[PDB]
Formats: sequence, structure tokens, C-alpha cells
Amino acid sequence: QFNPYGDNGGTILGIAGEDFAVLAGDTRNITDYSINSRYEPKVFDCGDNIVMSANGFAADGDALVKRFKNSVKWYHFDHNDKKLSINSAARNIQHLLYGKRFFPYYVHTII
Amino acid sequence: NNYDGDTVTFSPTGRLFQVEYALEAIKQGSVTVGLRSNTHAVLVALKRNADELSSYQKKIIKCDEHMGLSLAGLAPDARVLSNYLRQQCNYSSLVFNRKLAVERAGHLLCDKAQKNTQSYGGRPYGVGLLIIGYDKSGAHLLEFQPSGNVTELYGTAIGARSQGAKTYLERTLDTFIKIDGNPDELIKAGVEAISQSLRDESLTVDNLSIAIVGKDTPFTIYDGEAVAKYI
Amino acid sequence: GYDRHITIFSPEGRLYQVEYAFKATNQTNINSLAVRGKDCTVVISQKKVPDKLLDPTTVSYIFCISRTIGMVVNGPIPDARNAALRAKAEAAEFRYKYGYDMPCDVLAKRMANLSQIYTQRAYMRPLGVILTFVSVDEELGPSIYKTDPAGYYVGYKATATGPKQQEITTNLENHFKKSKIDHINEESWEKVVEFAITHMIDALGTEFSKNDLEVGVATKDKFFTLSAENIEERLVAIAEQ
Amino acid sequence: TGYDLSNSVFSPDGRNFQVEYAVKAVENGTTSIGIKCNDGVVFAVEKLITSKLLVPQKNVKIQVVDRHIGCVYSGLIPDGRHLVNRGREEAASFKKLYKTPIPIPAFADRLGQYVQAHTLYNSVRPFGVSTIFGGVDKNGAHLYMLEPSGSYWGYKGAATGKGRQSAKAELEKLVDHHPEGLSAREAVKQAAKIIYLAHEDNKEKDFELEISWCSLSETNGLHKFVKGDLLQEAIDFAQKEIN
Amino acid sequence: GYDRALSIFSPDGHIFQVEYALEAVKRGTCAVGVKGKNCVVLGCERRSTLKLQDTRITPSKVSKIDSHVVLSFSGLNADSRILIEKARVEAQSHRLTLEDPVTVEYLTRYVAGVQQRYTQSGGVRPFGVSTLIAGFDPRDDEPKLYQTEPSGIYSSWSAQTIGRNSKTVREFLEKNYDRKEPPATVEECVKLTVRSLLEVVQTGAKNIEITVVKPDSDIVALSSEEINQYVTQIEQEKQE
Amino acid sequence: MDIILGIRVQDSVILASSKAVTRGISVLKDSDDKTRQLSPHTLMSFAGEAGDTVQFAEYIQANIQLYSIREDYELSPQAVSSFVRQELAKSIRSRRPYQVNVLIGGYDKKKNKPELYQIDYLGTKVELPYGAHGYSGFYTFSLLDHHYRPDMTTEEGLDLLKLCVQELEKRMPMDFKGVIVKIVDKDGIRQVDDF
Amino acid sequence: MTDRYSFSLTTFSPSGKLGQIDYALTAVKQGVTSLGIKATNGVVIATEKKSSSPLAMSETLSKVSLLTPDIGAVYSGMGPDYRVLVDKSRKVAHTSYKRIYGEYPPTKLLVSEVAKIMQEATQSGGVRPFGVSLLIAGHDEFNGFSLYQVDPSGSYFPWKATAIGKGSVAAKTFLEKRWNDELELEDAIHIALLTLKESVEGEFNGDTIELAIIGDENPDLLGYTGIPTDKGPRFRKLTSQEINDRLEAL
Amino acid sequence: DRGVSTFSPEGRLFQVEYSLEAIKLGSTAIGIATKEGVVLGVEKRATSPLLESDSIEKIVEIDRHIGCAMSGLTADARSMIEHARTAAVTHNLYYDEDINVESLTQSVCDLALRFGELMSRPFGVALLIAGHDADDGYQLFHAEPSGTFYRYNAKAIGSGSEGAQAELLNEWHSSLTLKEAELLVLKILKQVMEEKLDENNAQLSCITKQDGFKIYDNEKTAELIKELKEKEAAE
Amino acid sequence: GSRRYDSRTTIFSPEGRLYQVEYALESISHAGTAIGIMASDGIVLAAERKVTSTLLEQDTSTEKLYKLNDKIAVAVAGLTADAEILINTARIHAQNYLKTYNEDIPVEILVRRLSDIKQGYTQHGGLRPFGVSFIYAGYDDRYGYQLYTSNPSGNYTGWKAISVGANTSAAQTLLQMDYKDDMKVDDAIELALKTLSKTTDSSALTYDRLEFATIRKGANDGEVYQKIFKPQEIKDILVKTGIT
Ligand SMILES: [Cl-]
Ligand SMILES: [Mg+2]
Repeated sequence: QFNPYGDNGGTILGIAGEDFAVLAGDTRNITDYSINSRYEPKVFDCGDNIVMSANGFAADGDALVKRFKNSVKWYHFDHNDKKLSINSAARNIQHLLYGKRFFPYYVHTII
Repeated sequence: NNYDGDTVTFSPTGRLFQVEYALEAIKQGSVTVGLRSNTHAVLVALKRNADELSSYQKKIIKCDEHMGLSLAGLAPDARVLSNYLRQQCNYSSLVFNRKLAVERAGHLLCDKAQKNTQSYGGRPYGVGLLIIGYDKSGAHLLEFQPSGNVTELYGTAIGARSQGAKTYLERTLDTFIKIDGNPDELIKAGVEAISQSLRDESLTVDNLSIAIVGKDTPFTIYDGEAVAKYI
Repeated sequence: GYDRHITIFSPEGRLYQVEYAFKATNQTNINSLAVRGKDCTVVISQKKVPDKLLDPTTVSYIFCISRTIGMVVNGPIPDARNAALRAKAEAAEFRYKYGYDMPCDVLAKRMANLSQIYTQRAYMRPLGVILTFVSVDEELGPSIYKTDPAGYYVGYKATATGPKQQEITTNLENHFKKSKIDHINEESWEKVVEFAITHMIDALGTEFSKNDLEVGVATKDKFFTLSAENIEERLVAIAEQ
Repeated sequence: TGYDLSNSVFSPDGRNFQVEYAVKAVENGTTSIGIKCNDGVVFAVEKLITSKLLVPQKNVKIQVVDRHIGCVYSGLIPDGRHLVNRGREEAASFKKLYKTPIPIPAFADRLGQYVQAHTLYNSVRPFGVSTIFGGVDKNGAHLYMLEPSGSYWGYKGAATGKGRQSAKAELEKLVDHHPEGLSAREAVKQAAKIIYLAHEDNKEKDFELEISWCSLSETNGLHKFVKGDLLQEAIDFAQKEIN
Repeated sequence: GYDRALSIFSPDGHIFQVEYALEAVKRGTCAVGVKGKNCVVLGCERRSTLKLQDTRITPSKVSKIDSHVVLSFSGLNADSRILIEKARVEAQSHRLTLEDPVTVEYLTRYVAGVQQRYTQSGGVRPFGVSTLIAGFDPRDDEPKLYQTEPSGIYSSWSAQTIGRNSKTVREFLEKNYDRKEPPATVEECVKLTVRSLLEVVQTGAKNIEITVVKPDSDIVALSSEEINQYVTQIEQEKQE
Repeated sequence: MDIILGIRVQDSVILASSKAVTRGISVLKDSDDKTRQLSPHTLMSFAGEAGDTVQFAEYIQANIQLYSIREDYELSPQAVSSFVRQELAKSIRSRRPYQVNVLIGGYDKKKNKPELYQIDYLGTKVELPYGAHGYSGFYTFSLLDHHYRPDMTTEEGLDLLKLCVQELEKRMPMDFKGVIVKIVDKDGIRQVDDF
Repeated sequence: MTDRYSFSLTTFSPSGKLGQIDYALTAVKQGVTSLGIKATNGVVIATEKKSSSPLAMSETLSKVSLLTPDIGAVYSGMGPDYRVLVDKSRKVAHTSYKRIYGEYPPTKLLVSEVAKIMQEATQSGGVRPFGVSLLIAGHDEFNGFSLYQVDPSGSYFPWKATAIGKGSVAAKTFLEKRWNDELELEDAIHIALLTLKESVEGEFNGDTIELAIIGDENPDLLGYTGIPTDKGPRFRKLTSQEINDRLEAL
Repeated sequence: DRGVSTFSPEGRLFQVEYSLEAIKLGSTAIGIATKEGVVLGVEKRATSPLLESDSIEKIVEIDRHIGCAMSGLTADARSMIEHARTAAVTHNLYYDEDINVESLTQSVCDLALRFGELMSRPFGVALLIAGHDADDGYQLFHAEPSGTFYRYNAKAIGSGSEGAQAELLNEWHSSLTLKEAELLVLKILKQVMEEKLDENNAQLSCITKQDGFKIYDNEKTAELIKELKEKEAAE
Repeated sequence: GSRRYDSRTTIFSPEGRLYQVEYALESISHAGTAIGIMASDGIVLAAERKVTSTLLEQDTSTEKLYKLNDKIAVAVAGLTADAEILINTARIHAQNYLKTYNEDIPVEILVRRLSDIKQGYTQHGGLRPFGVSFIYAGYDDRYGYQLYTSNPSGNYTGWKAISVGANTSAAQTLLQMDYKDDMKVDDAIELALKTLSKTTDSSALTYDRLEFATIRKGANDGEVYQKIFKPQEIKDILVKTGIT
């Protein structure tokens, strides 16, 4: 039977300072016991000083990031180029993820 | 007369009057100018107000990082068509990782406007658009009419008294086409062009609206104190 | 008077749109004729190519609906092709559903029922065509069935259609009074085609070259149209008698 | 009366006045032609230069269907584009199911049935274009002209638009003087001449010439635009003939 | 589906179909609503060209929407049944989700919204009906009386009338009703309602219906004899 | 949910319904009323799947109350039970069926007779002198076969019901936290507060 | 595109007339005369075969149609409208009756279904009424023999005997004089031929007259043997030869 | 008859232009924007003295930071308000923030042209949408049934609009206080109103950053009416 | 488009009337008169057939009087075809109610639903209304014997005695004169026939031009019987009252 999910491995890490924040992630991409790429980035600048990463199943991770980047674009169009605040981005991502509650994005997301 | 009840009816001379009446709404609209060089493309729009207490109706809309238009006529119809363009530009990016060619943008608007002129119940769009953009084949300027007719041009103008600016650009053709690598001078030529369509009123700080796109310039709009430089 | 624009009854119980669709039939100014032999059914029609720039091979009002069924149309070509395509689809579907080739008369009925719907339903206009279907049916033998914009249809011993239809009709009537039979008592289809052309020449009073005619022939298990040279061979035979 | 107010209504003559009114819109449009040749077809069109501000070579009117069919039209330009968009969908579904590219006669009927369908109801308007089109298939070269009624025929030469009678007269001479056939490269040159001669019926604004062609030998059976040296050679030939 | 825009604007800025629906209301039998200090009373005219009627089974003019709210109307009778049904369904639906019966304002607002929807929906004509909706909110002793009309506007009234010759009875109520001191008792409120109908009706026999609504779902309809006593009392005082 | 009983006597119908609402290893509530008044002289008790029970009971209640307002008339217990049965008969062949069993106890004012209907989640209706749903029946039916008489008073019916509760408290595995008892007669519905 | 005619094309005029039904009845008046006569042991329905051309084969065009083995139909008015009604009538006898009860419908109920179809064309969106009047003759076990008329409105009436179309007024008068309650089937056929001769103008023979009966069961026309309860169709179309035999003793 | 979405020869939609005539028949509504807040005021216009004037709801809350006043066929406004309220709350659900006043207005104006042969006709009501957000501050918008909206410093709509707008032209300046704006609305309403202005036939409201959208009591408005009359008599 | 040919069946006149409803009532006023009379111990339904022909099969015919269930019957005035659509709907609605509640449908409920259907055709859908007026005669255990009427507007009312169709004005005056509340069925039978006999457009009232029916409790003990009169039974009742 066809299994729609996979595990692309890797790990990510976010830390917040007083006047800054970091989002780190390794560049390795794998399937089972093979390496697919030694340099495949999964931490992205999404605009409005928001960095994002969706680690787990890379297909679902890329799909989510792509949708969020697109969400930021349409937020500008619909609300007079207003800057999307980090708290507003987070809530927007909740609705993206929960929209697929019964066929989930297999990822642990950090912004 | 008897053949202007709806868009589905031809006149005895082969005319679509509802399309011509939609064309008339553009002539009533405020003037807007478009012009380009080889490196940049510029939109200049005269905004209109209800009275001194009101704001000035925004004429220019952004579609993507590399494309946008100015409007003249029914503003809600411009919002529908610009929204459609935003989606088509966006579809090209997400699916093909490809910036939508300005020529294809025109083709898509033409086909959208056409379907409204051949079916019962619907109506033609009541707005004209001037699309500028920079893509893989350089700078572009389009003129959209709600009949469906889209035209690629070096420069043009639509709205009330647009013939003044259109004549000026027809004279200045050889000059402004070679304003390469100089944004401010191309805008100046556009501001001087729209000035040929002015009567009694002059260009003030909250009246003028300018937009630009080019080689190393995303589509950006200038209003308020940012256009004071060009008065 | 909107009762003349759509297919609803007028005060005198008439459908004017149907009657005006009948007048569209003669818009092409072409006369057709159909007759039956012993083994065959022949249909002939005038071919007029006025423009010199036209490709004369593409100018045709005879259609091959199925392998066995042929159809000639009297009316404008857009409506003619509309009817032809639909008849082809119906004939093909019939074979698939019921496991045997659609008979000429059954297809005529089906197309007539479709024509009837346009006379009752408002949104659909009638087609301005008269469809003459011909075949050698495996049960009924040589068959001619004809459909019109009213949704009427009937079988024929022979028939004619067009502006000068009445002259051709009476010409044929007088022959069957004389011969005392329902068909052309002839062995080969070649001589039945010769009969058809001869009696059209007498009725219309005009002479024909090879490019002035268009001929369709139905035999057992196939319907086919004749080329210019096949007609020329046929015209030579008439002349030498 | 009132028989001309609604589409799909028969007049007492047996005519659809709305379709005849659409023909008037076609007659108003610019001139376009089609020439059938030895092993292919040639298309050409008149593009009126309304203003100096029009970018030359960048308002293309001739359209390609699939890779082997060319379409050109006169009248309401948007209506023509709508018809070509349908043509492309029809040609795509034919190739999808039957593998082979759509034959020209098959393609002609697909447009013909679609245009004819727009004369059957009062909820739609007839097409405001006459469309000249054709190409090369397994059986050779074919040229077709389609009208607002849905009527189409095969042609040796075709012409429509404001200068149709002038172009038809010039086409009839070519058919008479070349019974054995006209070559592809010749047909391109003749096409240029006929557009220039047909421009006499639209001579207020000067114009821009645009030519395309399909040929089994010259273009390998595919539709291509005539550009550069071959275009300028055809323009010069046409310029020499008017003087 | 039938799509036609029947309700549309005219050059002078009027929606004629809505205005013609008001004419149907003006044709209908008179209906009056008067609210007192501790009650509301709904009075209704019944035309006397119909004898040989069966009043047991004939649809009553005042309809219960719930145990605590009532609805009378003027205009097309068949149209009114549709509004009453919809209102009754919404009343039970509100009890089911909010666990509380509707307020009179809420019920009115719903009925008014339905009427409005039929003024800008394709394929439909407006309701040829105006309603008087009266009652008491749950656990509340303040009387409520509202009016609706075909356009969809609604508002609260101390006292109001609708239907044929309603402008005459409104004239009567405008001078006879004191805002500072409404009818203190049930008798006073019923009498003022009957008096107001007697300006228009004809005879006070089987032409007047009276329904009294009191707090906590206390609704009762008066009989012929009970109403006839008010008619007899008013006429004797009049001769002065 | 679990225990719902019904006894029809001479002049009334008595419904007893357990007060416990359990989930997992926790009794969440011990005062739950597993009944709804459908009309002034008709009461329905219910038991089954969590959520479904109350959702179904309230849905039926709304429909009967709507009928009452529309016609200004109370439906007979027979008519209400037939309506309820049909709803359950539809439900059983749905995508997700209501897993709810009910007893309908009512007093017919036209006949001047008490009536008790037992309907399961499949839509299986029966009129009975005494009824029960779930495991309760395995004890109470045989008990009532012995002690029940058709001409008993309401007070005799309550003592007969006490005898059932005592037996269930003795032999049932689960603690059902006693019962709420309600009487349906000519004067309507009332609750016995001390049981 | 799409059928935008979702509204009635038949409406009440100020005088209370339904114009399109009246006009449909006018179309029936223009149509060729047809008739029906009920006997004690059968029913006869007949009409003239108006040939459009002498080259046309009038055998191929059937004005009298079998609906069920025991029910037949004939019309006056528009032939195409009749043809589709016969198709629909045959199908409805199966879908709404035979596929449910395993037997053919009685005459009155099949008539009722045809009427329903014709009524809907009077009220539904974007359609005109049917331009025909039908005469339906039939037999069933519990009602015996029966004859019905169906008009464009969808109204239907049972008749002892009647006529519709061109010369119906004169034909009905003729039938009133001749009809009695003791008529045998052969006597009714004889009267039908006499009545029809009055309205027919040109040739009067078995090739220009179409006539069918609802009489005794016909085991020979069943097509199989072995089931005793199945005894054959009561509907029989009289041949060209069978009509001419009765025209000699006329 | 003729199509609902038909253009006139002058290039305007017939139905939209006719709806504008309906709005002119409506009761007067005035809005004034200041740096201390935006004030909204309306003429109630009771058709009869028996009608309880406090039930006339022509000023309405959309969210805590956005208010709305209407004029014309006020029944048509109910679904527009319903949409506005849902849009505002829905945006707060999706983005955990207050929605911009302009974005709200644009969402309401998208309904306007969704008519034809969607609803059967345009709205017969104009709206004054007043509010505050962090980006563009205190704002006043005029939303029409054409689908167009203009921002205004001050605006009057309804039967006395052209007369009131000419009065607002002279009186408005960029340094108006809230108290000055309250009196100005009352002053201009009293001029254009048929009946004499009081607390029962006119209603005031405002929106401030601190307290949000508030409809004024009849007691509070009455004191502002009394304060207004004294100030005009004082010179 | 198609707008051109739309009659607009569901609109108001400037006076506030529904054109198509008013014209449908004008149609019904030419139909054969139908009378309903309610007595204390039963109900009478009488109706005049529209200009009969001598060759019309009278015994196996149904034009005016139709059975909805065992307890309810209707008399028709208008288009028969239209009435039969509504009758089959009413017959189904009665069986739905019986299936749901295991009780025969109350008369008013059936009448209301049938009247609500007619109402719908006047407010939406763009179709012509049903050109039919009904007289409902029925019994239930709540209100006993009941007479109702409904018309194309979808408005219904209850009656002690009522007429529909032709000459209702004259017929209603005669009923209003001779009717009283303590009346028996046999007396009501006589009144119904006498009224038709005077209001008829025919020369003389005969058995072959009439349909007749009674709803009595004349069965055995506490149960209702519907009697649709046969031709010979109408002949006898016409002689018994002394009309022929
Ligand atoms: Cl068919
Ligand atoms: Mg059970």
C-alpha cells in the first residue's frame, strides 16, 4: 500500500535574545540510510524579518513554507503593505497547519 | 438605440453598443500616462477627489514585484482585473518558478474581458488599464481596453483629455526612449507629458501619483511628499 | 408579436419559426433527388461552385453517416454539418448499445425526434435543413427516409427536394404510373444512377457536366460517393443512347 | 418585425439577421489573406499603424494552433483569440486520445461546429470574425476560411476584411496563371504584394506587414513566422510592384 | 432556476415592487397593537361581507410564534403563513442552541430580515405583508411591541396600527395615547384598543378580535360576549 | 447513561432513570436527569452513546414543541412514539446512526389512559405494561412478571419500582448513584424528590 | 448559454383564457379527422392517412400506434408531437407501472400518465403545449373495454363514441344517430367506415384508411406457446385487405 | 424591460445611479474626523410620535475600534453590517490583531457590485465607516453601492447632504478637538433637519483609541445640545 | 436574451394585486358550479358537469369529485389537469402523515399544505399559478365535520356552506337564505340540488350532468363512510326531492 509520508531527517534550533533571534538548522537531507544532499537549506527568510523552518518530511515542509511566503505576499496586497508581526504570522501558520488536521503536514515548525 | 439593451446584441452596422458605452466610462475617468525607455517603465497618474474634504482616489495598483498597472474608469472593475492579474502572476511563480511575461499578462486580460462581451446576463468591464513591467525581454508598456483589445506601446495615455499627453509623447518618442539608466529623468518626461492634459488645475503634492519598474528596481509607487521632487 | 420569434403557437395554431426554417432550406438554391433500384439506392444532388478560389473537392452536401447509411442535406452548410455530426454520433452509439448497425429509418426517426424537440422547447432553434437518409437496409431492402424542421418524417419510393422540387416530383410520379412498380427495375447501380441523372435533366431542363453533379450510391453493406470521373463515365453512357 | 433583435431567430426570409450583422463587423476589420501552395500554405495580414507609439513587430496577430496549424482573422480581434483558444483545446484533446496531430479538415469542423453552436441560442452572440486558417497534415496541404454563421470551405486562396474584393481579384489571377502550382517561397512574395495592393482600400494610416507559413520542404511541416531577410525580401518585392 | 430581478430600482430611486407590496398591506384588514403598563393588546378587524363562515376552524388573525410571543398582520393572508412558519421554526431553533426563548426584538429582527431578503433576491417578489409582533422577553415584565414591513425595516412602538384605514386609527391613537401614563390595567388597554377599532370597523359584533398577552407566557383570546361588553360600554358613554 | 425503567399502572406511567454519568474510571456527575419533556403529558427517558443521547432527545423535543405551536394541539403519546420510531428507523441506515435507546411514557387525554412505549436505537417500538433498556431488563422483567398487576395505583407502582431499584443496587456491578423518578398522569408531569 | 427559459410560456390572459392551449386546440381543429367507437365486445379507432406525396410510402407512417398489448392510440393535429408522445407513453407504462406490478396498466391509468405529461407542457418553463388531441382505446380485466380522449390542456374524458379534428362536428352528430348500447364489434367497424367516408374527400380504400381494434385475445400474434395465462394481445391493426373486404358490403 | 447590469450611453450603470437617488431620500448622517477621535451623528426621523425613537438604530458597532452610520434604505444595511462584523472578527481570528479600517471598508465594498442576473439589485444605502488603527490613525470612510469608497476629513450623506457638506467645508480644520467636533455635528444637523433638534430625534457617537466605539446616551447628548445653544447666543 | 419573452407571472400591480391570480380566478368563474354544505351529522358535495354530450360515458367518469383519503374528499372547479397534479400531491401528503404518526391526517393540515403549494407559485419560480379552486369536505376526531375552500392565491377559509366556480354570487345568496345550523344531511342534500337547479345555465338539471357525494357517520357505530353517488343513485335522489 502507498505510504504518502517520509522522513527526511535533520534537526533545527531557535534561540531568542534581548534585541535579536537565531534560527539554525543542519543542511543534511536523508532517506533511510542514504544521504540525498549535504547542502539542502531548510531555514528560509520569509520577509518582514521572519525566518521559518519546517523540519520532518521535506515535501510537506517545503509546501508549508511556500504557502506561508505566499500568505505574507497577499497580506501586503490586502492590507496596504502592512508589516506582518511575528505574533500574527504565528496565528496564520496555525490555520495553515490545522487546515490539514485530518491529513497533516508531518513537520515540526519553528519561526 | 434598439441594439444597446445588452452585450449579446450586434447593431445593423456591426457594433456592440454596451462595449462602446463601457469605453465611454474610461473617457470620463481621470487622466493617466504610461511611458518607457529600454531600462525602465513609468506610470504617471492624475488622481481625482470628490471635494476638498475627501481623499484622492488611488489610481495605481501593484500586481507583482516586476509588474503593475494604472486605472481609468470604474475602480471596482480595476480591482477585479488587477486581482486576476495578481493570481496569474502568482500561479506562474508557484507552479513554474517563472515571472509572468508582460505580453502573456495582456493576453490573459484580453481573454477575460472578451467572455463578458459574448454572453447574456453579464456586462463588459467599465475600465481601461495601463500595464507596465520589466521581464526577460526588457521594459514593457501595455494598454488594455474593455473591448478586449490589448496593445503594446512605447508610450500612451488614457482618460479625460488624454489626447494632449498622447500627442506630446508622439513628438518626444525619440528623446524619452533613450533615457536609459536614469529613473528621475524618465519620470520628469512622464510628468511633463501628463501636464499637457491639465486644464485650470495644476499638479500638487497629494494630487500626483507616480510608479516605476526597471532593471534593478522593483515595482514601487510614490505618493505624498515623495513626489514633491517632480513638481 | 413575439409568437413569431420563438417556437410557441400563434392564434391560428401555427409555429412561424418552423415555417421560416423551411424557407431556409432553399437558401443554397440546390435540388436533390433520390430513387431506389433492386439492389441499391441512388441519391443525386446539384453541385454549384460559383467562386473560382474555392477548392471544389471540399464543396459537398452529401455525407457518409455510417458504413451503410448515407445522407444528403438541403439547406445551409453550418446546419447541415451540425446534423451530419449528430447523426454520425447517434449511429455509432446505436451500434455500441444494441449490437447491430442502425437502420436508415430508425436514424431518420431519431433525428426527427430531435427536430421535434426544437419545435417545442424555446431556447433551441430549429435547424434550417431537410435531411434525406438512404441505405440498403438488411431487413427492409432499399430505403429512402426524409426529415424536415417540423419533426416530420416518412419513407419514400422516390423523392426530390429543393426550389424546383415539384417539377422533379411530378416527373417521377408520371414514370411510376407508367412502370406500374415501386422502384427502378434495374440490375446494376450504374444504370440506376443514369436513370436518376436522365430524369433530373428532363425535369429541370438543364444539361450537366461532370462538375455540376454530386452522386451518392448505397449498396448492401456500404454507401459511397462518386468521383468526378465516375460521374463523367456515367454522363458519357447517357449521351451515347 | 423585430426579427434582428435576437440571435437564433429566423426572419420570414429564412435568415438569421444577427449573423449577418456580425459579418458587417468582419467587413469593417483589417485585411487578411491565405494562399495555398505546392506543399503548404501561406498567411498574411494588414496591421494598421495607428500611432508612432506602437512598438514595431510586437503586436502579433497571426496565431499558431498545435505546432502545424496557422490561424489569422479579420474583425473583432478578441473574438478571434477566443476561437483560437478553443481550437487549441480541440487540437489538444484530439492528440491526447488519437496520438496523431489533428488533421486540418478535422480541425476545420471543430471550429465550424463551435461557431455554428453560437447561432443556436439567444443567450450567446455570434462570432465577429472570419477566420482564415490551415496547415500541413498526412494528406498534404489544406487552406480553410470560416465565417460567423459556421460556414467554411476549402480554398485555393482566401481573403477577408475591408480589402477583400481587391485581394480576391488578385488571388483569382494567381490561380489562372499557375495551374500546375505555386511554390512556397513564391507564395510568401505574392502574399506581400496582395496585402500592399489590398492596402489601397485602407490608405489613411500606413501599415505593418506580417507573414507566416507552413511548408513540407521549407519549414518541415511546422508553422513558422517569416522574419528578417526573407521578410524584407518580400517587402521589397511588394514595393517594386506597386510602383 | 428562475433568476429574474423583479425588485429593482427606478429612475426616481424607488423599488416599485416593494412599494406595490405596501399597497397590498393597505388593502388588508385593519390590525392594531396597544401596549399598557403591564400588558400588550392586539386588536384585529374581520370584514363582514363573509357570512356563513365557520369561526371555529377559520385561521385566526393573531398567531402564536412561541408561548410568550404573538404575531398579527395586515395584507396577503397566504404570504403571512410563510413568515409565521419560518418565525416559529426559528423560535424553537433559538431555544435549542441558546437554551433560552427568543426576545421579541430578536424574533422581529429575524422576520424583518426574511422580508428584506425577498426585496433583493432573484426570482422572488416581496412579501405583501406588514406585521405587529408583541410579547414579553424571558424573565421580564416590560411590554414589547414591534412593527415590520415589506421593505424589511422594523421598529418599536408604544402603540401602532396597520392595514386599511390605519391612518384614521393612528390619528385616534396619537391624541388618545399618553406616553407619560400608558393604560395602567388590562381593562384600560383593551378598551383603548376596542375604541380605536370602533373608529373604523362598522359594527362591534363578530368583526373585532382581541388577544391579550401578559408576562410569563400568559396569552388568552377574548370571546364574542367579552368583547361585546366593551362595545356596549363605549357606546353608552359616547352618547353625552 | 445505563439504567432506564418504565412502569405503566392504572392511571399513570412512572419512569425511573439513573443519575450517574461515568467516563473512564471517574463518575463525573451523580445528579444527571436522563429525560426530556416532549409535551405537557409526554415524557421521554434515554440511554446510550455519549453525546448522541442528549442531542437526539433535544432534537425530538424541539420538533414536538414546534408541532404543538403550529397546530395549538398536543400530539397523542402514540403519535409521538411513531414519530420517534421513524426518526430512529432513518438513523440506523445513516452514515453515523444515533446510538440511543428510549422509553416514552405518556398520558392520552382523549382515551384517559396511560401509555408506555419502548423503542431501541434500531427503531424497534413496542407498547408495554413495563419496560427497561440495557442490562436492567435482565433483572427487572422477571421481577415485574411476578409482582406487577394491571390495576395498581401510583403509590403501589412506586413501591413496585423501589423493589426494582433495590434488586439492581444488590446485583448490578456498577454504581449508578440511584434514580430520578417521574410520574406522568392526567395532571401532567411531576418529579418525586425523595427516592 | 443554457436554457434561460425557466418561466412559463403559457399564462392567463385578463379574460381567463390560457392562450397557448386555445391555440393548440386550433391546431387540432386543422388536423385530419380521427374517431373512436366503443362496442359491447370491443373498441375501434380509425383515421384517414393523408399522404404528403404519392411518392411517399404511407405504410411507413403509422398514425394508429400500439401502446401496450391491450391499448392503442390515434390522434388529430401535429404528427411529430404525437410520435414523441407515443414514445413517452410506451416508456411510462413500463417505468411507472409494469416494472412495479409485473403487469400492464389499465387504460384509465395509462391515459392519466399521458395527460400528466401534456399538462406539464402547459405549465413548465420554456415549453409550448402539445398540439394534439389523442383518442386512446383499450381493455383491462377489471374495467373491460374503454375509450378516452386527451386534449392539449391535459384534460381527459371517457366516451362511448367520438371524433376529433377536421370534420368532428358532423362526425359526432353521425355517431349519435347510429350508436346504441347493444353494438357488436363488427357493427361498430361498419359504422366507423361510414362515419369516416363523410370526412374523406379523395380515395377511400384500405391504403388510405388506417384502422385498428381492441377486441378478443389473439394467440396467433403472441409469438410463443406454453403459458396458458398468456393468451395474446387484444390490440390488432386491420390490414389493407381486411378493410377492403368490409367496403364491398358497405 | 432591460438588463440589471446595463450601461447607460454616458458610461454609468443605471441601477447604481438609481440607488444613489434612494440614498438622497434617506435621513441625514454626518461624520467628522479629528486627531482626538472621529464623531458620527445621525437624524433619527421618526415617521410618527407613537414610534419609540430609541429603537431607531442608525448608528452601529462593527468592532471595538470601528463604528458605522447609515442613510437610505436602512433595511439593506443589515447584511452589510453582518458581513463587516464577521470580516473584522474573522481577521482577528486569523491574524491575532485588529483589522485596518481601510481593509474593512474594502471588504464591505466588495459586496456592492455582486449583483446581476449574487443578489438581484444594488444596495440602496450609503455607509459612513469611522474607526482607528495603529498605522493610519483616526479615519472616516464613505462607502457607496457603486463599490467605491473615499476617505474624508468630514462628510455628510442623506437628504440634507449638499447643504451640510458646504457647511463642513468652511468649518473643518486640522486642529479640531473632539468637543468642538461634537458640537459641529449637532450644529449642522439642526440646520438641515426638518423637525427641531433634540436628544430623542438625533443621536451622537464617537470612536477613540482609548475607549473604543461608544454611542452617546440621550442624557449626554442633551447637555451637548444645551451647551451648543448657549455658545451660539454668546456672540 | 430570454428576458424579452418573460411574462413575469409573480409580480404586483400598481394597486397591489397579483395579475395572474386575479386572471386565474376569472378562469374559474366559467367552470361548472360546485357546492359544499356541512350538516351536524354529515357533509354534502354537489357539482355540475361542464356541458355534457349524449355520447359521454357517464358511469366510468370523474371530473369534479375526487377522493383524497377515506375521510377527506374534494370538489374541483377549474382546469381538471391542474387539479389532478394537486390531488396526487395531497394524496401523498396524507399517506406521509399516516406513515409518520400512525394517525389519519387532520383536515386543516392537509388543506394548509396544499394551499401553501399554490402560494409558492404566486411568490417565486416564474411559473403560472394552478387554475383551480377546491372545496374540501372531510372529518377528523378534533373538529368533526369540516368544509374548506382554497383558490389559486393559496388562501383558504372554513365554511358552513359554500360554492365555487360559476354563479357563486347567486348561489351564495340562496344558501345564505335557506341554511340553518341544526340542519340534517338529507335536508342539506335537498338544499344543494335546489341551489344548483336555480343557478344552472342549463335548461333543466338532470342526472347525467351531475356528480354527487356525501360524508356521513351513517356507517355502523362511530365511523365515517364516503359515498360517491352512482348515476342511478343521482337519478333516484333527483326524483325523491321532486326536481324531475
Ligand atoms: Cl428519440
Ligand atoms: Mg426494544
